Amino acid sequence: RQWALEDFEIGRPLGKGKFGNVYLAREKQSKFILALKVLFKAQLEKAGVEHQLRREVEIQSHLRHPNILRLYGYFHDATRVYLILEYAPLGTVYRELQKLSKFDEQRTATYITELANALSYCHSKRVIHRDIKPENLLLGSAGELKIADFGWSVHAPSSRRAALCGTLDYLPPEMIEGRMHDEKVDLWSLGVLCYEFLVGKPPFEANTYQETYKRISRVEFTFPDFVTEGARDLISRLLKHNPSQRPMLREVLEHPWITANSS
Ligand SMILES: COc1cccc(-c2nc(Nc3cc(C)[nH]n3)cc3ccccc23)c1
Repeated sequence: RQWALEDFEIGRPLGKGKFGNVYLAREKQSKFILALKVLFKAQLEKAGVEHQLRREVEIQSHLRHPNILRLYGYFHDATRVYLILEYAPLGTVYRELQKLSKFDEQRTATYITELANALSYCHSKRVIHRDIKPENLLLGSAGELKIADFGWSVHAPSSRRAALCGTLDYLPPEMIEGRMHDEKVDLWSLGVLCYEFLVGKPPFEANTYQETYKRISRVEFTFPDFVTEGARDLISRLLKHNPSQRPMLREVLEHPWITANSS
């Protein structure tokens, strides 16, 4: 548990990142393929994120779950902080949803099954409010999703203003109104995601901050024609204004639309 740049061979960049890029790395000893996040100190320094990184890391360290991108560890140098991450060979769900436009019920219901497991285990570890939008989602080699919502792992560079609203569309009423909140915020995310997987855009898109504030606080959304009865049933239950009328994660996994559709 005391790593350095030299335990690792360095391959190509997997992609342009936010405070640095991700690279293919290979542990010299095991010959194990890995991803390496490069986080430049000068850029964390400015942005004002230095201690936020520190926070996220010391937490992500103690989280082991098939649907969470493992952090194996990290280390720094003169100029860079290095995150040693699991490698998810396939893209982000975001890239997939861009070629496809939308997923079918089987895939969507599987995605939701895995986020529920990752989420219930998160809640069991006292960890809540997980940023599960599609660009925070990687695909492993079996097509299985991995939540990558820390260290800017798979964040594309952005304007800082572009990042501010990174997650507005995924925020529950109790968070955009500034009231206090509990684990139930993840159940609302799940509902957004489910709607986004089926239709190709999250339910509350709008132009202005204010218009998006309105649509979220008073839960104004509609389903297109094709969204089937069971899916509307599920989404509808998850997108309830009152936090405590949202299902337990358990009843999400037992919902008959999920069981009809996953694996
Ligand atoms: C902006 O989207 C980004 C940013 C950085 C890397 C990728 C990316 N990542 C991975 N896998 C990864 C990445 C990590 C930290 N573990 N496993 C695979 C890809 C494949 C095609 C294009 C892009 C990929 C995307």
